[PDB]
Amino acid sequence: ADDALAALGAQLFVDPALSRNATQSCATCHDPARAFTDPREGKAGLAVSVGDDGQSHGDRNTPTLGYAALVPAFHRDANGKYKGGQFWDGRADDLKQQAGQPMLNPVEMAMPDRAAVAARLRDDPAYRTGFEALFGKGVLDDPERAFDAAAEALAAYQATGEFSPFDSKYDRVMRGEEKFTPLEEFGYTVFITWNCRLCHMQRKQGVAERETFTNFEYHNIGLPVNETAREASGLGADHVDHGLLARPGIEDPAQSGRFKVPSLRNVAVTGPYMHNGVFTDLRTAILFYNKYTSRRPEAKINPETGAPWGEPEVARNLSLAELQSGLMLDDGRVDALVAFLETLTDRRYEPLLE
Amino acid sequence: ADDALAALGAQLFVDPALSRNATQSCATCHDPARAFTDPREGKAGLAVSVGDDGQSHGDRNTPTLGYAALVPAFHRDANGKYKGGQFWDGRADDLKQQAGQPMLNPVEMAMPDRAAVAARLRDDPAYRTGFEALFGKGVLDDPERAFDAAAEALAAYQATGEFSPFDSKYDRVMRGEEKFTPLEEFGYTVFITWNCRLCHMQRKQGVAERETFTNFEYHNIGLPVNETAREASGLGADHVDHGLLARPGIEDPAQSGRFKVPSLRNVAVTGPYMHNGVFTDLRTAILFYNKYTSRRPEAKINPETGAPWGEPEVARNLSLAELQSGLMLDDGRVDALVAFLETLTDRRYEPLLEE
Amino acid sequence: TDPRAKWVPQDNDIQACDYWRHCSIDGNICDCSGGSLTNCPPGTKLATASWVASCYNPTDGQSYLIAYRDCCGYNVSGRCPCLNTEGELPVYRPEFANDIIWCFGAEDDAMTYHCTISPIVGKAS
Amino acid sequence: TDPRAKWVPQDNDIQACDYWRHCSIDGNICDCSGGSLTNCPPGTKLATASWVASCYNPTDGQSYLIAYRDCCGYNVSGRCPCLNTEGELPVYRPEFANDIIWCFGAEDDAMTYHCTISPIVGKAS
Amino acid sequence: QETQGQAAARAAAADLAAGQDDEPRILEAPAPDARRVYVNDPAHFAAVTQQFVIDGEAGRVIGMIDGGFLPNPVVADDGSFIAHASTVFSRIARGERTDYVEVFDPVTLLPTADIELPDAPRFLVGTYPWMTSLTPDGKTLLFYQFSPAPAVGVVDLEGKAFKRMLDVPDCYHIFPTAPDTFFMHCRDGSLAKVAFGTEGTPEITHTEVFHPEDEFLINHPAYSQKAGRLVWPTYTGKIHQIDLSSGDAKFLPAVEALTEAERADGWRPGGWQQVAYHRALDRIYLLVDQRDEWRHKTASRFVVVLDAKTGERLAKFEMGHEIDSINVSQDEKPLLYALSTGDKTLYIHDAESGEELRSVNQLGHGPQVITTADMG
Amino acid sequence: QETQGQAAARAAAADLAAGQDDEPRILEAPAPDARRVYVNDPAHFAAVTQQFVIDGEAGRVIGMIDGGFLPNPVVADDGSFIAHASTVFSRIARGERTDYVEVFDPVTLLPTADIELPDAPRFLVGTYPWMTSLTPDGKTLLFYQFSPAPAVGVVDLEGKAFKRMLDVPDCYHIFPTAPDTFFMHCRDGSLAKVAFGTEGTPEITHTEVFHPEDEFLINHPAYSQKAGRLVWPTYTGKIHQIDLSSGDAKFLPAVEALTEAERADGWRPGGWQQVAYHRALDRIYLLVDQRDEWRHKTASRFVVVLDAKTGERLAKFEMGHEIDSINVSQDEKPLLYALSTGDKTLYIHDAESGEELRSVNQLGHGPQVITTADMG
Ligand code: HEC
Ligand code: HEC
Ligand code: HEC
Ligand code: HEC
Ligand SMILES: [Ca+2]
Ligand SMILES: [Ca+2]
Ligand code: NA
Ligand code: NA
Ligand code: NA
Repeated sequence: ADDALAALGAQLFVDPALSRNATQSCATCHDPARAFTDPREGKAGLAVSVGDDGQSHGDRNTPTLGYAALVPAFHRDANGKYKGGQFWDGRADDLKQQAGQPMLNPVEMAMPDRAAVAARLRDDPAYRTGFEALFGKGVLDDPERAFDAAAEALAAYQATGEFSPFDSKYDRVMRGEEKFTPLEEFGYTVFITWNCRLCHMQRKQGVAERETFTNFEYHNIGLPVNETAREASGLGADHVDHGLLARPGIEDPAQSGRFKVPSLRNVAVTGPYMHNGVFTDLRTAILFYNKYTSRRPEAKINPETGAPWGEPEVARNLSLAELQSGLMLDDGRVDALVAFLETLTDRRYEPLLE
Repeated sequence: ADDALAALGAQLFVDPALSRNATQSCATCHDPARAFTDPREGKAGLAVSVGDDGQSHGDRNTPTLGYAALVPAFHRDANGKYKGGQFWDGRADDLKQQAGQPMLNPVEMAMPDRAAVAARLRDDPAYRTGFEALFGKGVLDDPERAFDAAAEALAAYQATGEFSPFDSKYDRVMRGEEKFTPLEEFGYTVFITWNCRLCHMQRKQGVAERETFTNFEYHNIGLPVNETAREASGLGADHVDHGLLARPGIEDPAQSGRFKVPSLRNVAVTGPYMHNGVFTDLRTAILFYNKYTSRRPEAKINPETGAPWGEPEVARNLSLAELQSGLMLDDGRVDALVAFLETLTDRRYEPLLEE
Repeated sequence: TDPRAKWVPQDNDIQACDYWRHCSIDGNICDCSGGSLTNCPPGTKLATASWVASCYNPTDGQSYLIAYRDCCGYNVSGRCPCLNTEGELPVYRPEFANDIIWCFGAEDDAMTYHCTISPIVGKAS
Repeated sequence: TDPRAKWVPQDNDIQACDYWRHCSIDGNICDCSGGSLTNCPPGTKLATASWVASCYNPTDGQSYLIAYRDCCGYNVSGRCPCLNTEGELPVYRPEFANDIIWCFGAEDDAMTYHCTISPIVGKAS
Repeated sequence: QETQGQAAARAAAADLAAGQDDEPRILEAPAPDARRVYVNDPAHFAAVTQQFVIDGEAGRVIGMIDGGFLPNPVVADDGSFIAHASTVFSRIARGERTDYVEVFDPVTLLPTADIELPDAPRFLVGTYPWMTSLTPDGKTLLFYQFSPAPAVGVVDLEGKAFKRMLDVPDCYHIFPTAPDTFFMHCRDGSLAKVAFGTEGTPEITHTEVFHPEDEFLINHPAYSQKAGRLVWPTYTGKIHQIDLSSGDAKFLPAVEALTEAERADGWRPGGWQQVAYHRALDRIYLLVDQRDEWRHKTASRFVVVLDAKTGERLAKFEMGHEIDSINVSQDEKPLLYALSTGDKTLYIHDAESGEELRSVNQLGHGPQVITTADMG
Repeated sequence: QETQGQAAARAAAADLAAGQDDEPRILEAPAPDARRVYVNDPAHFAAVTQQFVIDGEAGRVIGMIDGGFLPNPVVADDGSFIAHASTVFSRIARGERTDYVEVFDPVTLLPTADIELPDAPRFLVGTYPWMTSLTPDGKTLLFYQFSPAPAVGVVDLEGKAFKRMLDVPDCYHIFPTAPDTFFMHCRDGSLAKVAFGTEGTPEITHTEVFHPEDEFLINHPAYSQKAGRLVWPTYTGKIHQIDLSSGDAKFLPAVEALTEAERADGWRPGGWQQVAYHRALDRIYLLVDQRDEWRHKTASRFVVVLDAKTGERLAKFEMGHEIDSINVSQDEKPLLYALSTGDKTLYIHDAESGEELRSVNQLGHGPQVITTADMG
């Protein structure tokens, strides 16, 4: 039942038959060996992913699929803050609405239409058996029903324990099963007492039952354009990524440039960082937040380039109240934060930590 | 001795023979019928006094001799404040040093020298007996000795109860013999709570045995020139009355424009007011202080002229700390102060309060 | 100790609220913050204005006018607080009114209340 | 009452200094000046900075991280003052130090101390 | 029986057990109502002061307002705003003086106007409510100046600007009767009516004299703006009542708060705000106790309640505390507020039975002034 | 037996009876001496605060200084001047912040310098004496900044001007050793030596780590600038002594203020200013009591005295009051000062016998910090 649907999604996930030229599957870009992200080097390094055609690059970094099933459906809460959904800009309501978009996206899997997807599913006797036992006979002959069913299976697969095991060192320490090291505890303490927890914690107060280190909200943290990735994307140097404002139905100009707060689980192994993969190193990502707090000349400098960070892509709706905390992270606290964020790595990805 | 010295003084006081043309005695300008002040009208009204020549006018107002005996000899106290002496500028150390000066002053009694004064004293049989009985035989034959003795007698006369009777309504009230009206009591209370007490009470604190409503200090309250008095004096348009600085020995430029705080006793009957007799009315003297405190336009205006009070004759060393009190006297309080100051009138001058 | 009882003056301790000169004091005794009975503490500014009271001196049977002058330009001392109102009249008779901050005439326009001094200015009548 | 004795937490009165969430509070309980356990009073400004402590809850036997955040831009409330120091460390360990005015991040650069809230921000360890 | 701290502990515990989330934020004060009460703490002349906003029904502090040196609080009777006139210095209590008016939103408590008063014109005095006053329309604030001479400052709250100073005679307090008119009490025993404009000498008219020079009218009379009723006790508990509702002064018969026997036995009013007035009930409340004649500022332990029309005593309450100030809510079944400067505690009583209902302690250093809004 | 108030009454009665005059004036404080003691009142985080200048010998308040929000006091050891770094706001506790240094004359208490510190750089914290410090020549004031990062501000007192902020590592407290040199205590357990010229980056050197991570060094160590002696007790009463006199840090043998038996019986230092150091006698004084390990900020009722060189206990006093802070006079036959925050009282003891001699009460709202000049 629920097991069968997930198992069907497991098949679909690693199947290149869902791309136009059968060169890529979900797993090509969301690689289980790299916490469901993309290990492949393209024109902009690992910042953006190459699609089915071997040429086309995206404009956004491929995020982990781990723990994405814990995100609530897109909505506007009582304070008028948008929460949840999927994609960096929340343009998809949930995992089901999300699944079909990569399939039909010409810069991604590049299937021309739902009819084409159905045709490919129809070619597989194991999919005829699998789908029909769950959705009824003839399901794969209807493009709309087949496409929706495939989206359903992938969403179910993403919701299994394998995508969200909660077996990181952090989870073990919270179960009283072991202890943080001195450096790790300092990092945790810095995290909960500094500005980080205002966005990278599920709740404002109290204890979350299944913490994923994101409040699912939308924020503009003032990142600059990723030059090489933007070039590779082919979108043009006049293009502006407006984040949440890009979602159909969002018209409020205050949402321009805001992106979904990522979950920090597995963060140590899913570099490069941010919506456009501009920063290769985790420490660099942490150090970016100093630019709003530190008065030292080095804080204006991206350590990866040795040049100023760059002006924000979108110079409005910046989360200045949260970002301008009045306290700079020294190197020791940066070390501490790195060490803490490393404890959010799933058990199976601990060998990747070197 | 004590009675006799004073008695000699009494005779000298009313004797015109101590003036060049024999028209003028102490009592001409210091008239006992007007609290020892000058009732005569000159070119500047009652502001300044006319000397023995019938022409020469002084530049300063003739002050009362009542209670002048209570003033300490001129000195500088530990606080660096000059105190005491006689004259508006304290240039006389005391009553004795003062007495001789009018006798020899050509704008006043105009005797050419001491020998001339000694000659007039010599001509009177009564003085030969009076002087020699107190000072020895041949006193009047020595111009210095005689001049000194005459001053001595005159100083001793001014120290008698006649000059300082302490029988004002204020005195009777402080004895428990009678009570203040509500208006006078309010006037008293204002006097002792406002800036007045900072200068017009003997002591900084405590109670004085014989209060005369002056601390004997020197202050510049920023008064203008009395133009008709200044012109009548003939001292010139460019003349500045430097007050205490004019005393020989004083060189401190901070003393410029400072005058001795006058005793407020008998003030009601001794107009015009201030060192140059600039204000006719007692109320006007009180209102002058409001110029430093009041924000109203009327406070800039001398009510006797309808014109501004005027630029101070000496526009430095003003007692601003004491004068800038921060509180304006409303008309009710001016009325009260007038009533209080009227209680400072000696009993014998109470009839003068009507006029 | 009975706050409503008739006030009884003494002439043996200037820091106590029943000291005879303090018969219409409102605030703090200057002696308790570096001043004295009749002098302001360092750094404060002596007012020229005052409220008055006739206070009975039990040492000599005489009644004296006390002109309560404030020392100004400092936050309130907080030491030896006292409030007495012998003869104290309402604000419309301000010469006898003690809620008023009598700081007028203080140097540098000082108008904050620090403490009050209790000098004799004359005999009562 | 015995100040030097081992502090005993209770879970029955948030305005008392022995309430369990206040185990390392320094200042005043906001619930006593128009705020609440975890909210600031009107007119004040909520800080983002915090001192932290693990406070034992006697009710459920669990230890919770309380992140003490200050309400700022007002003079100190003066109601329900408290000073506890369970696990409190010297200034060179600021994350656990409570003499520090944790008003950083407050709107309008508010840095004066009014009162402190006591929200649970996680479990201990 | 369950206290607010107990109720909140219970609530917080249930939230934790149920895993209820809440966002830490700045609270809004409950909407202004009849049983809101303001307590001001002049703090025995401290350079800085505090006002406590209190829900009298719950006996809970719902907000505070910071003030400077001896500020004057006012509360709009309709509940739309609160304001004070206040004084600060550049170096705590020394240096440059700034006098200013602030208007506050009554639920956020945020300042909505900050109006500088030129030339430091405020009267610095132990706080008297009626030395700063709102016009009935709430558009104008009037403040008293004593130095260099009695004057009244006009502040346009609508336009958020200081307008002018008005020269007045030797008179005190400000009881507004209309947008352009107020009354003052004069040294000479009369009231002065001041009808003013934006420029030009105001029209100043004196009533007849209504008391002798040796009857002393207290610094804290009660004034109901909506009733136009001025309730003015003397030191002896004799009460002058002036009806200002016609726009002109009408002198009502005097009443005695204490009986002849009580007076013979040493009973006198005493404290700070010694008198309250309830408009709808037409009732007068007076702090009284047995005392020497010159202990008129000490606390009292009793309140007499009397009919304003007849002067008939309706009650004498034993307060059970050292009370300096009283006031009432202006609704039906009103609360009697009893403030102890000594205890720094507001005691909240039922005005009918005089029974103590609840209390609010820790109200600063020396709280003295109770204000309520007449919203009914 | 005759109190100062009694003696003053007699003198005043004598003046009156003798007819002696005296001008009401502003008094000068007596010349600074070894027995002058300063008591600061942080006032439990009040927006304005007070310092009390006391004659320790007479137990008399001889002056006061107003301060803003959590000011840091300093006192020049030669007695030439006192100073503080202070903080004010344009609307009591809200609005524009001004941080400033004031230098005062020590007899007139008049401010002789008012130096504005740009960009509100002061560290706002419960008062620690060594978060603001004078250089030995007294021409420079050094204040600590925690936000946005640990930094140290250089204020020129001679030129009456702020100079610059110094970038430092993750360290705390300021112990000046020369006109151009100060030491700090760092998180890593070392001391940092900071040498600053007229311009440039400071030269920062670290010592070796002198304590482990689980050994907690209190917020109020004793530092004698003239001795270059840093006396730093831990939570258990273990005392680190650092000699800084040669210009470099030399670590003296560690000493235990309490015995192992006492420690097992729960004897622990506790209070605010828990430690005092007398230079001439080379003697350490520590506030101790029986207490739980996390009651380190509570008052203590005992002082132990030990020889700094050897570590032998010389005395143990039962203080007789709840004591938060101690310090001593730096003269022969020194006074031991014991300040009680709860009683608001400075209790003055003989440091030899520990006997209470006199006390000064009514010292503000929550007095916490004692300062004395080392004049010998
Ligand atoms: C060409 C590489 C590529 C392939 C193939 C691909 N993705 Fe993605 N995925 C991305 C990129 C890039 C984004 C971010 C796009 C954006 O936010 O605009 C993304 C975003 C997502 C998200 C949202 C996660 C979050 O936290 O917002 C989910 C879920 C997801 N993909 C699942 C899938 C599934 C299921 C498939 C197979 C049908 C798939 N992806 C195929 C690269 C790929
Ligand atoms: C204003 C809310 C907010 C605060 C405060 C905040 N973050 Fe973030 N964080 C974000 C958002 C939004 C993004 C995604 C930015 C983007 O790509 O557009 C992000 C991205 C990151 C990433 C990259 C993760 C990834 O998958 O690419 C790391 C690491 C991170 N944050 C850690 C921190 C730490 C550590 C702190 C505290 C010093 C912190 N953040 C403060 C909201 C916040
Ligand atoms: C021409 C009128 C005139 C005559 C005659 C006269 N005086 Fe004067 N007297 C004055 C004036 C004018 C002053 C003020 C002068 C000054 O301050 O320089 C004065 C001042 C004084 C003072 C000082 C009082 C004070 O308060 O400072 C004394 C004493 C005095 N005269 C006594 C005498 C005696 C004694 C005689 C007789 C020898 C006398 N005077 C003759 C007009 C006169
Ligand atoms: C700063 C000291 C000072 C203060 C304060 C002061 N006075 Fe005077 N007063 C003087 C001096 C000096 C004179 C003489 C001025 C001159 O003639 O040069 C004087 C003159 C007078 C006179 C004229 C008397 C005469 O014989 O000419 C009267 C009347 C008077 N003052 C009353 C007052 C009253 C009433 C107050 C309070 C409002 C007051 N004063 C405040 C020092 C002071
Ligand atoms: Ca990434
Ligand atoms: Ca005259
Ligand atoms: Na790049
Ligand atoms: Na849109
Ligand atoms: Na003339």
